[PDB]
Amino acid sequence: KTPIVNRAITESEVLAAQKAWGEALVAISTTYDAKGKASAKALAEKVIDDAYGYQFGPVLFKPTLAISPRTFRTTRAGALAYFVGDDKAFPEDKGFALSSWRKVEIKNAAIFITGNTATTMGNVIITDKQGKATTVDKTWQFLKDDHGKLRIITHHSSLPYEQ
Amino acid sequence: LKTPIVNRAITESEVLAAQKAWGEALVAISTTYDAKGKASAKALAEKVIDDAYGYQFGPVLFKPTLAISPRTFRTTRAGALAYFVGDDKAFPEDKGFALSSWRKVEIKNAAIFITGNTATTMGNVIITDKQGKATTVDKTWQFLKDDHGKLRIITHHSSLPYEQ
Amino acid sequence: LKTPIVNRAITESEVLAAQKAWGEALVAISTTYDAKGKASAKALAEKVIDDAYGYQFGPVLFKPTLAISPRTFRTTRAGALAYFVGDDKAFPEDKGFALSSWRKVEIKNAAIFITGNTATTMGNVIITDKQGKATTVDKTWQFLKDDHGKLRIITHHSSLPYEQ
Amino acid sequence: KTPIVNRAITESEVLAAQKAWGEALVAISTTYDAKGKASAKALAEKVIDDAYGYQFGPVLFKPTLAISPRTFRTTRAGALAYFVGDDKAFPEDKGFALSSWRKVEIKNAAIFITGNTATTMGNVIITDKQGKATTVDKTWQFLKDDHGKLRIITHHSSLPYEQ
Repeated sequence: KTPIVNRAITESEVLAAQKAWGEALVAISTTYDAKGKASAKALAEKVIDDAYGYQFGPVLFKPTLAISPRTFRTTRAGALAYFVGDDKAFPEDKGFALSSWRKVEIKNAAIFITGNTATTMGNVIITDKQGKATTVDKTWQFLKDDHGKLRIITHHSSLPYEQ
Repeated sequence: LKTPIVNRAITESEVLAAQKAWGEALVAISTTYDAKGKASAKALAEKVIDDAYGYQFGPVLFKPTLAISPRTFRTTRAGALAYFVGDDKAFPEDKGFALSSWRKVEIKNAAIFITGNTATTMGNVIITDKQGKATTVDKTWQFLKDDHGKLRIITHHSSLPYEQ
Repeated sequence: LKTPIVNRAITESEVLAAQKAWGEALVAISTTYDAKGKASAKALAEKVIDDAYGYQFGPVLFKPTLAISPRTFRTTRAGALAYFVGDDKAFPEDKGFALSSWRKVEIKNAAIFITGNTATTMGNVIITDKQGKATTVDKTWQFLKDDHGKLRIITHHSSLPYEQ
Repeated sequence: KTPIVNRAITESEVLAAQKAWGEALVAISTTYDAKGKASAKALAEKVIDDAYGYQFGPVLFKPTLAISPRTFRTTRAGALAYFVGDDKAFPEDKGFALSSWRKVEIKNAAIFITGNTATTMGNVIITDKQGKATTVDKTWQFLKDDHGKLRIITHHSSLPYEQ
């Protein structure tokens, strides 16, 4: 067979990358419940380095609940603080992944594969141990890096507008 | 003499001009309404959405600030037009966002990412009306440089900044 | 139902179809000459170069097998047309490469590289004429997927394989 | 100022990358003349790893003088053998950089910047210590890697056709 490099992104990789984020989120919440804040922040570090692209510079991360002075988490620390708190630089961050998440559903409205990047926009539904679901409007942009792994370079999350 | 060169990549200069042009279009739609009525404003918005968005390519990932849950995502040109100027019983909740007598637009980017052929910005946009009332949104834009060298919006996530 | 999806990336399937279509065009130009004359063949090549090359975007990086040093690089549609069908005193050395009664085309890729929106192939192409004489070239192609989803040749380096 | 990642390629980087290849070629030829085959093959290794993209898989390298059975050097070894010989797997390769090169001129006919890759086509003129110039028709494709460095992923070189 002919040797082929493939920097492009398929629809399959996009949907895997998206699922992988949910696995990562639940793993943090799960770890927090069983092993406490220490192991879970350790976990979330390997997650953010794996799933995000703070390697390349700023990530365009606007988290659902971030507040005016630190709305955009362009730093690896900004993301980790959103996910697990415990960073006096983000006083208002209690740790979004610490809410005992157990299930994540991705509901895409549209996907745009623009060469070696891909963008999804849709809903994400995260449900906890007691069944309380939360719903965000979400835009993800993945970049396929030199090693063939998708990396989050844009992450805009917002609470659905209501009346 | 100069080497002939085709350049499909986007430059920072191109991105910033594109954000600027959007704001200029927004105020043009609002200003045409106040000065010429719904018809002339709706007509301008059609040319605007056709010029600055990429619906030609397929869906645009447009999630507007104040769209409601059955029609959160405006993947259709008619969804984008309806959000801006209302007047479409297919989108009954749409009063016409661009009709609020807007007069100034301010782009404060927090980060820019040029993926080569595309470019994403994320930051704040601050629009202010005839009487000086300012609205701030958190916005993510994605611009594609088309075969003709024009940047088009293929992604547009707007949201009210979270509070309390 | 299916998620609406815009796909600007090139797939291996798309690349191979594109190489195949070029060979099919080549034999169509040669076969139209033998069966209809220069005029009909030149007319076909115009549609061919317009369909399969990307001169619309600017220069195409076309270096043909047997072009000579003042006009080595055919960056112009007229250069590409002249190389294929001659008949252009602007390119006096051009007898019309596609007029040699070609009948079969074989693509043997050595490597394929999909850069996302574009794709490059490098390998051999073996074209054979009405009487069974085969010519082998070392070819590099670059295909761009245009806003309409059609792969276009923006790079085309052909060369005689080196000997002794 | 606003933080910005820039995977794109500029015209300036293309022309720098091209010059850098020539520097690399002359460095090998120069080293060979003063320090022999050992230091120069060592040099050419760091060059091919630096300038080429055999990291990502096959490079589309068709060298000027490669012969029918091994026309395409899709392997790091294939390139090194073209440049400095000394590899029983490429018997016919005497080492193209071993010819005491001193000057390299790049004469571009066209450049195509297709996002985060760029393609040049033109002439290259390489002249040796005695002034004997050699002229190739050359196509280069550069990929800007996760670290911002251009890498050769396509390299088609051919002797100009004559009568």
